[PDB]
Amino acid sequence: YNTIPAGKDLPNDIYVAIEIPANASPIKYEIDMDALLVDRFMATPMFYPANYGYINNTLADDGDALDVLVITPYPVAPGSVIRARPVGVLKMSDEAGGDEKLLAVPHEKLTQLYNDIHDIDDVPQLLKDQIVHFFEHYKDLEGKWVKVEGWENADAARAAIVKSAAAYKG
Amino acid sequence: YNTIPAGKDLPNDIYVAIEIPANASPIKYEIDMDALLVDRFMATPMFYPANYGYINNTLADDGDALDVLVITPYPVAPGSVIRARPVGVLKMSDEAGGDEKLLAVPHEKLTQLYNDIHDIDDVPQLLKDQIVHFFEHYKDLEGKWVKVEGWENADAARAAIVKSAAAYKG
Amino acid sequence: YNTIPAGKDLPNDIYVAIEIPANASPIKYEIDMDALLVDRFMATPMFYPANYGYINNTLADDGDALDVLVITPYPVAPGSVIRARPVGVLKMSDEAGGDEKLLAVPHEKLTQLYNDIHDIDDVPQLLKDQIVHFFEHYKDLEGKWVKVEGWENADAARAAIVKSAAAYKG
Amino acid sequence: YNTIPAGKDLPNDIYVAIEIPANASPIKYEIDMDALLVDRFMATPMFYPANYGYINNTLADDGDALDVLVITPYPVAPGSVIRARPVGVLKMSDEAGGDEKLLAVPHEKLTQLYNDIHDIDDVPQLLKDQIVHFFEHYKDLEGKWVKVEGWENADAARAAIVKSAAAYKG
Amino acid sequence: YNTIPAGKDLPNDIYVAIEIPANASPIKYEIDMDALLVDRFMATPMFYPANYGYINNTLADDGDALDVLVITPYPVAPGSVIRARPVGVLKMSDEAGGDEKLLAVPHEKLTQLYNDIHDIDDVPQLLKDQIVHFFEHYKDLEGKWVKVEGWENADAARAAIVKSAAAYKG
Amino acid sequence: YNTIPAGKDLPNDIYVAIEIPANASPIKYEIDMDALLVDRFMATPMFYPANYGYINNTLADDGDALDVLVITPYPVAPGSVIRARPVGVLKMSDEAGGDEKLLAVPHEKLTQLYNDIHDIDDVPQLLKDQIVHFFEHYKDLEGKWVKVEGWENADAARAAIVKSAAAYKG
Ligand code: NA
Ligand code: NA
Ligand code: NA
Ligand code: NA
Ligand code: NA
Ligand code: NA
Ligand code: NA
Ligand code: NA
Ligand code: NA
Ligand code: NA
Ligand code: NA
Ligand code: NA
Repeated sequence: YNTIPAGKDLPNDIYVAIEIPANASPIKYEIDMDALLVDRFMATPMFYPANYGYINNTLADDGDALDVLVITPYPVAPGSVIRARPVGVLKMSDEAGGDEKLLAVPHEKLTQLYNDIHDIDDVPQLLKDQIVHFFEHYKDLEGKWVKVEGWENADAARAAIVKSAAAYKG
Repeated sequence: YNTIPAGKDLPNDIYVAIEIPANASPIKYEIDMDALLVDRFMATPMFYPANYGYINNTLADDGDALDVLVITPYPVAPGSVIRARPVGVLKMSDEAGGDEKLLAVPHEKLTQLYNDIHDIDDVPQLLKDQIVHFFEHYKDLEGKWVKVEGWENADAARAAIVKSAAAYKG
Repeated sequence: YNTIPAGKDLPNDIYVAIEIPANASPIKYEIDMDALLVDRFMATPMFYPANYGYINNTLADDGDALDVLVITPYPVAPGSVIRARPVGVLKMSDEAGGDEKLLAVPHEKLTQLYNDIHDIDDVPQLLKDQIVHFFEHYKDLEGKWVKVEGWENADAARAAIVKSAAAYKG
Repeated sequence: YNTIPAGKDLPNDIYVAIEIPANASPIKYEIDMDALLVDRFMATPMFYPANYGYINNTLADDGDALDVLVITPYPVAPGSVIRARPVGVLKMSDEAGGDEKLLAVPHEKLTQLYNDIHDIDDVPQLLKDQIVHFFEHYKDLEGKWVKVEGWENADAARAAIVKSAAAYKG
Repeated sequence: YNTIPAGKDLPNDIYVAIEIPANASPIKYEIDMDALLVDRFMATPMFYPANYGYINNTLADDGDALDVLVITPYPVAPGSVIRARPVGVLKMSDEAGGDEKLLAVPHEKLTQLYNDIHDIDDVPQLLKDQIVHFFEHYKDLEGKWVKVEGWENADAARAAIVKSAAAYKG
Repeated sequence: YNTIPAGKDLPNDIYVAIEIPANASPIKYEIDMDALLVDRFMATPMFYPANYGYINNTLADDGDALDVLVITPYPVAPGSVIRARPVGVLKMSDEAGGDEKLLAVPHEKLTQLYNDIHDIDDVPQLLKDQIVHFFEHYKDLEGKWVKVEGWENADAARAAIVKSAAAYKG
């Protein structure tokens, strides 16, 4: 997992290592040890609206790799890697400070399904609202809290990827 | 579905017709027509912490049959019937007025797993907290709202079953 | 199953009794006997791109009830009923003569997901192409064959529902 | 469920109403009330090697309808009906006396997969051994016990169907 | 898999690499090659009552790493790692000599669900009885046999972890 | 994944690294990076009739490792390895030239289920016909095409493994 590239051509052509599939049981996996760890069994009765993972060889303003949600037509396996392109970013804050969750779709080479989704406005509204709801509430029953600020666009997402890839010094 | 009895011996020995399994996809089934209808695809990214259905031949102070959640070791099929016994009731309110969701376990004849669960205090705390969280939030993305008041005990649940069975005049 | 209405307000507000879920194992259920029968285990290694069923109290120009595919965000259970609205119809022929498979989305009351899908052009192209492919090929390994003609619009679908409801004399 | 025929042409062409799918979670459904009931959550950590149900309008020497296991390439839904043909019968005894579990395959009209399975010798040995093991052990953790005697052939199965259909007086 | 630590703080704070999820299909995975191998398709129609794996960098009195079952609210993926704490150990014998299967729960950091389970008496009786039944019978249809002796407590489990970690010389 | 052996004893005793399980969702995984990548979401509404992967340290006349389908009683996880033995090979062509898909069963040590399957004639006809159908059609909705030639026997499969293992120079 340490050796997966951030992307073929940052910031628009990235690899996301998926930790948690969309619509899965409430097991919060995290890739550590070179291993898929169980970080927690999520306490709230919720599921991730899209697959959740990160871009390797990035360092977010919060100390871990940059987080990314990837929309797919079928949930992918934990630990699998998906070639993707960013379409937006959700800004938030928690008990540990600021955070952002990018939103991405699979690269055109993987599927024609998202050929008309190029920026955050193109993503179905209900899915965005569900991602917001999830991040507002998923920690409600964990000493952990979350405040969600709002969406920014694909340029802002690409900016996050550039910043975080530059910050990585490993 | 019209012809399923409320129970072998109300209020402590009931039948619950299950509409929605625990931990299922967000399809909100309702038994109508003598049919399992799709009432809605739930908008919020949540799941029912326990199986959800109702007692036939009851009329809740809200116009439909009395609602009951049934804890089981494995989610049951929509449309199946489970012989159960009440252990508590969760009181709430919504856009249509007052409401209550009973909590029950399968009858002893079905499983020895719940032999030590006789009242609401005996139910695992996290499961209660998850049921509360679910009812507080499940309608967040639907013109529909919900305020949750709190738990009452097995006697209060049995009282709800008596009241609702008396109210049924069909 | 005999007693489910064709719809609240034909032709635009219908009920579809689902026989086969989208993306399911290759069991071709049919509602008979008032029962969910197994008609066949499908020989070809394919799945239905959308839920498949029929409108009760209709008689298609082919002798059985009018067939309808219903797009949903999650596959529904066999034997469940979904309130739906037509968006198009796929015309074809087989070893028994002409046939048509309507395409529908859930009624607005069930979900906001399809508020912008009002006619066949609004349906994602790949999904249409997959439905075509499925009907072209699903009988390839069964003495049964199928020739697919092409899509017609929501008005043509509504016309099929009117014709078939009129033809029903039961 | 009361109104499903025993078969198109007994004893070789039967209908089996399935209660429990092959390879399913340990929920022991039974068709009652015209309803799919949960009879028990099975205590032993086992699964049915083949779908399990019964032939309607039969009365086994044990007081309930004749029991039948149906081999299929994919587990079927509880409550569905499968047109089948008998290939053997497993004789046993329990806390309530003698019992027999027929073994059947889907009718040729449903699948070509079993065209070479006409009697008990033709059934894969491991599957037979697993069905034996299951019936020997499934009640180990329930005041209920079971002794398994052995297989008899398709003629003996057909004989069981004739006897049980004659015994039904409802 | 070779490089996963035995634990943060043996013997009470361990890592278990899971090979087989609870309630899964009968595929007996084993971690080898640095790979998840299929060791066998289990012949008996049974499932593991809890997730099954081992502690890395241990050597059991039987030649392979120390075996551990981990109770979780949802089955975890094969190949994932769970931080756990021992609560008991099941002693047995087979065709190759003595053996022991530890029982553990996830560490408090992963879930509050097991805060009241500190020793073997606190584990639900039926689950213990099912684990016993499984180990008594899972090899019934494999030239392989098993005799189960009985449970010992959390101190005995911790003793097994100490012994086995000391024995590892790799 | 780079370090998994081709086999214990080529050509009859091989290891297949599985990329795509039988009967799975249409995610076309490929093992790359030492990683399970998503190569594509398959456009056609089809599934693999048997698990699909490759033999490591082989080079097919087409530039990648030799492809193998492995029949199992339960689909295995992507990324798992199965010890297998060849029973036949399906010859074909595509947009990139000639290709072959071996067919194999698990080694006897893993299961007794295939003890009577030693060559291609012994494999169930419908399964062969489904594998043919799948390879004829799976690329129908992808600028990619496929022409299927026909089956050859277990000796021809073993010949393919010898040729491809010799060709590997890594
Ligand atoms: Na972050
Ligand atoms: Na919190
Ligand atoms: Na209510
Ligand atoms: Na609302
Ligand atoms: Na038709
Ligand atoms: Na045909
Ligand atoms: Na019987
Ligand atoms: Na017993
Ligand atoms: Na051991
Ligand atoms: Na044995
Ligand atoms: Na190839
Ligand atoms: Na093509």
